[PDB]
Amino acid sequence: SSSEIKIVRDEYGMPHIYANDTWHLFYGYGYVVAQDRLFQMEMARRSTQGTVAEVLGKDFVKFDKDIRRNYWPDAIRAQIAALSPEDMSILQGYADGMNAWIDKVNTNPETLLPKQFNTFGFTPKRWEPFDVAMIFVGTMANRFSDSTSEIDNLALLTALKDKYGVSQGMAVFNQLKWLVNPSAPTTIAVQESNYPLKFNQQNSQT
Amino acid sequence: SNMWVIGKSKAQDAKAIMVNGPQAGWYAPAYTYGIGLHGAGYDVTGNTPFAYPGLVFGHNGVISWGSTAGFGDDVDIFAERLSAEKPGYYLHNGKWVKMLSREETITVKNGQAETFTVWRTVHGNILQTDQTTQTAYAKSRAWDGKELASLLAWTHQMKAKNWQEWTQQAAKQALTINWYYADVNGNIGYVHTGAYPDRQSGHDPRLPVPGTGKWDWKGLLPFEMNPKVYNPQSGYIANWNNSPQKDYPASDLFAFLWGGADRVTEIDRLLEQKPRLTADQAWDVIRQTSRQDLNLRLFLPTLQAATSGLTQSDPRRQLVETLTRWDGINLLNDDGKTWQQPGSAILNVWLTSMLKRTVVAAVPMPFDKWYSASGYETTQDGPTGSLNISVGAKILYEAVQGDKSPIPQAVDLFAGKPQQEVVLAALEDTWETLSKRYGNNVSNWKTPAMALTFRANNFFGVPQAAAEETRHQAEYQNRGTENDMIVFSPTTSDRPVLAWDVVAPGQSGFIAPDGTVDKHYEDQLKMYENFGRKSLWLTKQDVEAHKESQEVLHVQR
Ligand SMILES: O=C(O)Cc1ccccc1
Ligand SMILES: [Ca+2]
Repeated sequence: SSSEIKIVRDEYGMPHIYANDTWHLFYGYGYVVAQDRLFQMEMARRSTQGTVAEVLGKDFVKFDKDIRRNYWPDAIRAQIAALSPEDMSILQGYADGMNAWIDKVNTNPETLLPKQFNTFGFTPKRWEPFDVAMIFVGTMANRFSDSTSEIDNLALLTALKDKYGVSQGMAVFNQLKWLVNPSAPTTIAVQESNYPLKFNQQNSQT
Repeated sequence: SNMWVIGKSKAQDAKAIMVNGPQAGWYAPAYTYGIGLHGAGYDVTGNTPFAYPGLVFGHNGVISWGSTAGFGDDVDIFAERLSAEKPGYYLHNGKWVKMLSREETITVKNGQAETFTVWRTVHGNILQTDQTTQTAYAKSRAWDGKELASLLAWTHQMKAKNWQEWTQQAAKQALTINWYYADVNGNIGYVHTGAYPDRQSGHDPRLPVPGTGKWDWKGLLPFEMNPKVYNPQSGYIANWNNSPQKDYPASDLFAFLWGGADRVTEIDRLLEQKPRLTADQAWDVIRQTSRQDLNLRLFLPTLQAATSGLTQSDPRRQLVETLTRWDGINLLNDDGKTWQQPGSAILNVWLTSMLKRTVVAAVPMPFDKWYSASGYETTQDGPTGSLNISVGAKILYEAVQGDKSPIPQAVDLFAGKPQQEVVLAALEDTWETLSKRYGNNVSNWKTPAMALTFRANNFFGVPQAAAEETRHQAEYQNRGTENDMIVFSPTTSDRPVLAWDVVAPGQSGFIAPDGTVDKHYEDQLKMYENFGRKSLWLTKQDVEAHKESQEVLHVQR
């Protein structure tokens, strides 16, 4: 039936979901995730939205402030609102599935509540598409693709230009923090192709 | 994170082999989540970090996919002009534009709540640091506004059945990530995906730019510009966060470089060593790279040149001879505490001394610190992540290469001293330091090995488990937090594809209220330790034949 979700776990506990439409598929996914890693996901949720202090206290206030200061929630929400029905079904299905399990958990905690919730003194709550989206956003994006040290870089360059003079300073900066190095081993061989762009390495923006 | 894709021209007893090892540190419960999806156009198996809707490591029986962080420069900082008379505003294109702002309140357990404001401009969120009455920096991501698209692209890509369908998805993934492709026919591919800015002429992407408007990005580069290759002549695709392509610029991080010295060579070497590799051999590369000291190969020739004219009895001489006989492959002694060979310790002490004498000596404080690490630094719990050649080491490498290096040595890191002399002085410090600690008989030196820890706190430093749930592994291994391998058209199987992975500690992180740990809470921990792996099923028949449990839900949206 269109409303059937089969969950088969293999000999290592790995779940395989079987479903007809999108929402049902990711509902199954969220269901099993809630089953296997509920505490992990709850804390990951708090990590990515900066609500760790709410349960762990004062030592995480700075961590929380830093998280919220590194993204714009409304922008994430607007992206979700613009999603087509099919894509939304993914995040909505995943959320709903987690909620189905969470509901069973908060109904029979004496047997279903992961011990950590008891240990850390709280209980799990419902998830919305935003929450699911933010797990990915908060880890993959705001953390693994959000690297820069340009301010420190300029400090270094400045210090180098003061030490070695303007021309030699710039040149030393291009010695310690080169833009490109042609001897760098590349995943793609030179016979195949090269990157066409040439970039300024004189900080001409000043 | 590493990855090697072996194509038809180099695959033995198969047509394509993909071995991927994302490295984000080690955690309990597992960093990734094993999942299989079948329906709604999907038919996949694999595992994925934090159970993202889309599988970052998996296959669909026709093609397979993986990733490693790209470390391209997709982030620039804009120096915004503020006015004390116009709080909340900034100058952009001749007009004082109102910033975006929002109130946040940090609820604090057993503490007083804390409210503050977050500020954003057309360039991105305002940084907290380096603020003055007249300046504030906004961090600009080329992927800004494309977070969901990347999430969805990572999901839809699982439905691809060929290079074209797949790259179509890769073109929508906006984060700086290396994507890799392999298929049943032995085709292999690579795309350094992501949104990259089309910068104004004269823009040095390593330094901040004024936010007043004249330096704004023109827009984003097209997919055409993204480094990519399909079925390379080499017959393989190998990456360990090294450069994607000649002339491709790296992340602006001062501590990150793509130069002559790169750990990916450790992989290239093993793949070129054999004309063809089987699945077992390709898998073995994990074991080898995880134990390979990354500095021996870089500095040994220098160490040799400097000591070639010394007498046998010179201790500096024997240190190098010790290194010369070594393959750099660390192995634990029977005590499960020390390394069979003292090479990494020798290299560490020497390298540390060389950097202090060279690079560190040429850089003004306090920036000098950035170049002092040898890359062996660690705690009692062991590395929190992968091991790499340090930035200082990479800079030093260019210097010991002399004219062979394409990087002009604007300043001599050896300050007019013969390199040999500096290298010899460092060898002397090494022998002094080590001989005084381990004695004068090198052959019985039992130096500390690094251990590995599956931490209870996630990479954010936030608890994702009780402290007690931390797991330990005697031997540190410079390998993926998880490792998965897909082999297409294996000749010894009746399946058009085979796949394996390892999700340590286990699929489940569940512990019942009474403390009863789940049956799949730790059943992959030993497997991880011994470079083992378990099968990933895909077909209905395989899943059925390996079924442990079942459950059927009936629900209406
Ligand atoms: O953390 C890392 O660098 C490994 C990784 C890269 C890309 C996607 C998931 C994980
Ligand atoms: Ca930059």
